[PDB]
Amino acid sequence: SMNPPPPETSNPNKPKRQTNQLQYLLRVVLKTLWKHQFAWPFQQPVDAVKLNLPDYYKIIKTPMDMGTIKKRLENNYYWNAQECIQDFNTMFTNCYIYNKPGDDIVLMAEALEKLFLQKINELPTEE
Ligand SMILES: CC[C@@H]1C(=O)N(C)c2cnc(Nc3ccc(C(=O)NC4CCN(C)CC4)cc3OC)nc2N1C1CCCC1
Repeated sequence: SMNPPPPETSNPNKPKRQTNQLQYLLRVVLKTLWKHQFAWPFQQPVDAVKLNLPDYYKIIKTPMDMGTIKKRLENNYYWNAQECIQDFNTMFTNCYIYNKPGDDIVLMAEALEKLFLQKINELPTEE
């Protein structure tokens, strides 16, 4: 309140490469998390105006969400799987910083994180 613009998702200046890890992150990791029962609050940027939380972007200076992550993968924005994994981690950490521990939103993030960590453990060897 006001809302910032959403995170950048494309840069045609950035070099691009398709790898088996980035593919997996899109087609497996993002897809499985997106479809989870608890995914819906994490599918787009926090609208702090709509939610009437004017402090949200006073506290969270590195917002991230799965809608942004989806687009960055589509746009070949990431050179490395680690860049993408960091964005997921940022999304979770933001939720943990902003919200009271144990609140339902935190439990929802925790569940998605547990699933994300399981999929990351199965990240294919770079080929
Ligand atoms: C930004 C803080 C935190 C967070 O970290 N994320 C990511 C977040 C992302 N998106 C949402 N979204 C919504 C949250 C609540 C509602 C909603 O309609 N709540 C009803 C209000 C009336 N009540 C009788 C029934 C419940 C709708 C939402 O989006 C349309 N909430 C989030 N929260 C929550 C904000 C309030 C709890 C914590």
